[PDB]
Amino acid sequence: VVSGAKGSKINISQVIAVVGQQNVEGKRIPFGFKHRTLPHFIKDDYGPESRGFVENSYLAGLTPTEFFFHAMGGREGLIDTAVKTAETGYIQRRLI
Amino acid sequence: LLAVQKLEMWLQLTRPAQDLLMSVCMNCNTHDMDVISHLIKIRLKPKVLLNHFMLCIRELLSAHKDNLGTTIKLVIFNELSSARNPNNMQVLYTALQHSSELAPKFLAMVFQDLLTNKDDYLRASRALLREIIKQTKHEINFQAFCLGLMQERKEPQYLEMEFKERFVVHITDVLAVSMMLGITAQVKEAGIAWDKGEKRNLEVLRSFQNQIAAIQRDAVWWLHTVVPSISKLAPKD
Amino acid sequence: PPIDLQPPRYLLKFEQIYLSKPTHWDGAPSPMMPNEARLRNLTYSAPLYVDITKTVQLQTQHQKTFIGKIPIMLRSTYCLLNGLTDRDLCELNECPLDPGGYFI
Amino acid sequence: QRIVATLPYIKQEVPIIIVFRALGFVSDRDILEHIIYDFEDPEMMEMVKPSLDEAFVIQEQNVALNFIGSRGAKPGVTKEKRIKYAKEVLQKEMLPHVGVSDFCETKKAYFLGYMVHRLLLAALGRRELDDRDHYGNKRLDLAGPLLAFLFRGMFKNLLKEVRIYAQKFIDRGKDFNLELAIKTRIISDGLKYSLATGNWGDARAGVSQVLNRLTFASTLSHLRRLNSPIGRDGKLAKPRQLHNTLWGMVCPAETPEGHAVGLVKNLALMAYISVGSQPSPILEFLEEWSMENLEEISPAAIADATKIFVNGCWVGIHKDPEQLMNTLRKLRRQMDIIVSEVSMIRDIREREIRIYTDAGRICRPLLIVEKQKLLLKKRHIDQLKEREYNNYSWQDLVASGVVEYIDTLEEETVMLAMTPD
Amino acid sequence: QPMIYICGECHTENEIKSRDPIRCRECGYRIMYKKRTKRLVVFDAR
Amino acid sequence: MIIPVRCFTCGKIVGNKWEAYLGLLQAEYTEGDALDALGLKRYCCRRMLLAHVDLIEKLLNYAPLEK
RNA sequence: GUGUGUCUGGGUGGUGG
Ligand SMILES: [Mg+2]
Ligand SMILES: [Zn+2]
Ligand SMILES: [Zn+2]
Repeated sequence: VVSGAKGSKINISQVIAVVGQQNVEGKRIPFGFKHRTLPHFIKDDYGPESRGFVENSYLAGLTPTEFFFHAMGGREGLIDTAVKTAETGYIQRRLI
Repeated sequence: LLAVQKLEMWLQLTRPAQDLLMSVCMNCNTHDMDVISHLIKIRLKPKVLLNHFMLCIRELLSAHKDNLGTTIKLVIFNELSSARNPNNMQVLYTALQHSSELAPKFLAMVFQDLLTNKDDYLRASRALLREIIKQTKHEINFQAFCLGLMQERKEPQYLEMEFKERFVVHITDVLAVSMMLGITAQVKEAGIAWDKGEKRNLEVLRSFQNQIAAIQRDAVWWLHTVVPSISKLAPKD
Repeated sequence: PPIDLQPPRYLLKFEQIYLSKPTHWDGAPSPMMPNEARLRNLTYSAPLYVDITKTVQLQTQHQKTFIGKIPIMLRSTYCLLNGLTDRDLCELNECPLDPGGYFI
Repeated sequence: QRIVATLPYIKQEVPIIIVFRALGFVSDRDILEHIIYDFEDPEMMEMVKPSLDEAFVIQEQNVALNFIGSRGAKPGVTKEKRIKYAKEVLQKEMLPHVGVSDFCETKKAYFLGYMVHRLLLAALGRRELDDRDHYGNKRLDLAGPLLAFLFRGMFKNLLKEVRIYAQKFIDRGKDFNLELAIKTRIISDGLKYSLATGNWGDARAGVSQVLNRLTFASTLSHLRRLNSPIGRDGKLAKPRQLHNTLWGMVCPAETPEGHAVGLVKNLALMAYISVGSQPSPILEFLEEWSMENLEEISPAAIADATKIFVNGCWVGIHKDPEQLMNTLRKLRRQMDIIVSEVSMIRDIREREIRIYTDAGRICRPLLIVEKQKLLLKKRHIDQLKEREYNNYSWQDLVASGVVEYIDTLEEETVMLAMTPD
Repeated sequence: QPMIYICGECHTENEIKSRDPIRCRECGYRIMYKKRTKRLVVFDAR
Repeated sequence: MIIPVRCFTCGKIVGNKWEAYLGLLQAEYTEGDALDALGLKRYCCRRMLLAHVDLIEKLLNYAPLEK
């Protein structure tokens, strides 16, 4: 990291200390079910574990709820890349 | 079937359930196996049905002979129809434990008739006998059951066909070997103790030896009676 | 719906379906195995039979008439690999670990 | 804020109350009774006012039918055929899941009032807006329904062909060979063509794919794959999102990374799509268990009672739904006339019970917890250890009432434990 | 000239001539396999 | 599908050790103890003889294409 | 005492960066 070759201090923190908060569309995990993120949670649970805060690190191991929430965040990143490519391609073609 | 359903529904009073069980016992005494399969062999899940089965088992102990007949019919239906239920198994345990060599004898006669008639019944019968020996551990004497099965209930009738006669001969040979499966949980524990040490529990060892000797005498009698029973008997076998 | 055409007039009705095991024809019919269909580029299909009434009364029963062939998903109840042991499946040059669930 | 309905096979939109009067409700009180169930509530009764002002022109059934029959695709010039077309539309086209034959207009009116009531509940915010990405609001068309959909049109073509053949031969007054009358090749050719190309009907393409035999994992993934037919080129990124409902049903990781992200999906390990089942045992059992049908009840009795839906068709109501749900769960755990895959959901905040038996529903097994204890005990494991010996299978475990299949809609109302500790 | 095929089932050798129906001589199978060539097969044991 | 003749990493011969390993396992020896008894001390060879799948047996179930 | 023709045109699906 300090050499700047690859990685970031955020990667160090996620690996060692805390993965952090998983976000979907800039906000916390939505209530996909009726007033809860997953069926394992009480209705109207706004706590960290219920809304996507991954307490554990990549070393300790994500709990399965945190695994699912992290999967949702990763899916958001992939979709953003997939649509961004075509949109920027057309913009670049018009620009040139 | 009303007895099991009503007893389970009333389960979570005691007198109405006992009265219904007594009425069922009187009907069973009045008294083929389709009704027994529809009532005794119903596979109801809930613990209220378990309480119903316990009440019916107490009634079956009170009505040992008719309960033995109903359990034999239920075992016949279970073997032939290729299905089983926990409640039917519990009723079979109660009937076997209540009356020694009465429910297993008729049940084994029905099983031998079915085995002579249709295949795919020896493995289920062996598993049922092993489960009964492990769980109930009371009056589970398959030796007397096989001995009664050899000639009493439609034994010439079930071996009319060549394939049926071959199935009957194979079933008789299996029952001659099923004496090991007919030992109860006390005999298995005594075998475990003998494995630990052949001299430990000398009185229990002698009791197990006497019971096994009776079973071996029954098996020898079955083997002796099987040869005149089957004309197509193989000499080497 | 029963189709009806007319003077005289007769009614056509289909009642029962009969789907045999997969076969292949040419000479006599023979059952076709999925390996044979894969190698010989055959459609692993089964014939579909129906019985029809043509009442003009003058009721004529066309028992078990061919109407078409339907493809068969492998390892299903109507495929030829149903309920076979591993030894039998290997003897037919089929993989016992294969899950089926596909058409040929 | 007038309410409007888009009736099928009608070019121009229509007011809802005109459809209600056309169904045979000249009066106004019965219509609003079928829509509004709590007459002491004035708010929903307030917003339904601007609709009612459109009733000035139309009170009689005949003129309502004239309105809803004059705007069809084929123009109607005279009275009687317009009335016939409106009757045919209102009998066969709109809302066939409630009733297609006659003597069902009142049930159709009840369902139409219910859906207008649902719209009004959503408008006031009393009811949450439906989410399009919810997996409970989705059905997976497996091989069964797809081949059935092909076979329906294919058999229709076969009947048309034999009709044309018979009509041609009848003009000469001659009998025929029926085997020669059935050109058997069209069914086989259509099934083979659709299976080979993947083009479904005629519109829909890519349904059938060549099995990917690169490796065993590829074959298993291909067989367990499922595709969302939403537009691949679309800019709306909502259906590609990993929705929360996909938990346990759909793998969160397995997805193509190209342009098909979030649209092509793979089943989870325990996921099992429902195969479908008839709802006749449901309906016959319910009437045996104090389910007061719509045809026999007063319309005011549903103000407090809970609606009961079977496969999306509202049939009757119940006064006390708690014990009904308990006994239905008992029947499902006891393997009676109702099968395991039947979904049993009960909305409690809005008094509704919805029973589903149709195919395409996704569900997974789960253990059952009662009194903070696992119904599964050591005895089941001991029996399962001897599974190859005494043929104690997973089916016995299902029949024992220890496990059950929970649909995505049912998963909404369950309280799920991650683990027994 | 005497082309030899191998039945898929019988594993029998059949003298099938050119433009002939592909039929086994015993079971009448439709699928036949060719015998390994005779020219030379040499691999350096790597 | 068949046991490799040589260990990929170091080159110790493990083509002769598959059947002895199976016999030791049939003798109710722990596979760690079985590997120890076969002299495979380096964990490369232990991986070699431990992770192998005997798929040649499954292939032998099929008929030969010519007899 | 030699030597060029290399099935095009669409559609569908999967994949790699
Ligand atoms: Mg790139
Ligand atoms: Zn041959
Ligand atoms: Zn090595």
